[PDB]
Amino acid sequence: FAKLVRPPVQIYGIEGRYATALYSAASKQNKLEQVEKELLRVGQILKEPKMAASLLNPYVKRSVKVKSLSDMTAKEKFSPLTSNLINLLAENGRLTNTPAVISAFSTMMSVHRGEVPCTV
Repeated sequence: FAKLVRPPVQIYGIEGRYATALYSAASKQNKLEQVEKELLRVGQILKEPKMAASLLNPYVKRSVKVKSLSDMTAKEKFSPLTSNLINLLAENGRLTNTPAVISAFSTMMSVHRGEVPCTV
């Protein structure tokens, strides 16, 4: 028993658009490095057992836990193109399957290089 198939998960659209709808502004600047490298942090933070008890703790609050995030946003890598996606990632509670959103960034971060007036 307990067979299960466990369908694949990594890319979809709505979740992938989150990064593309945040880095979209980042691209205009070229912070893909500060938003793609940062996004990688959110992935390791979820793998952290101790983090799971903080990134998903209903004991904190709706606007309280967001403050503690800054500590992981100003001492991890975030701050610029991730000092907004951080609150958004922990605004509704999408810090469970967020690692999938970061992956899309790697594919969306490569489409920005071609989507530019290549005259030089």
